[PDB]
Amino acid sequence: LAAGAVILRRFAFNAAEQLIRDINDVASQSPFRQMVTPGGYTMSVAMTNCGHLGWTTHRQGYLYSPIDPQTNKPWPAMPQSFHNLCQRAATAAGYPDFQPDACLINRYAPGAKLSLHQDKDEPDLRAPIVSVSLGLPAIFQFGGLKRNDPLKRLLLEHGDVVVWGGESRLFYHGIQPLKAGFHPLTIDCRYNLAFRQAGK
Ligand SMILES: O=C(O)CCC(=O)C(=O)O
Ligand SMILES: [Co+2]
Repeated sequence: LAAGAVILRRFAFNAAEQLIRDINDVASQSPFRQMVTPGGYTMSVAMTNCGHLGWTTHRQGYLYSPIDPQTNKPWPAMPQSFHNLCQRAATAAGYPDFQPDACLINRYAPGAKLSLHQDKDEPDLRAPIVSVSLGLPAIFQFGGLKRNDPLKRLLLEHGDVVVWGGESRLFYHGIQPLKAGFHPLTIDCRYNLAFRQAGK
């Protein structure tokens, strides 16, 4: 895909049913919620987290916290299925030592989008992003280090895993408004699992 980045198409297909069961379990403790940006806007993507650290919005900016600010309880632990799939994908992608401490779970309803951004809240740039697609298909934009650097547009379908790191660790990326559709395992949405090393 780029220097240090790869798409492992359908890599998570066999694991997907189990991953979705575990999403449901995570969400039972820390429900999906549409977070409000530091600038005051409700995101169209609904999110939750598992693992030690959860990505959250705050008045002062984006940040990681071990506490879910909605439930005021810790985030649920990382499911075994998540851990195992992430490790295998990272290894296949050339990042054998990846040990995530954070998984952001994104839910896209039809029309939901995540505009171009960098994943720039993690101090240790040696660790890649491992990004798992489940359910409805989406167009993923993958750019460069500047907002106006040319974008690649890639369809991501159920089971696809994108990994970026090294040279491409800070590349701009996003998801275009989700097209309407049906998927037998997620019904009416796309999920994304975004694994990160957010701490030291
Ligand atoms: O849904 C995706 O594939 C991308 C999500 C994303 O970029 C993020 O969680 O920062
Ligand atoms: Co991102």
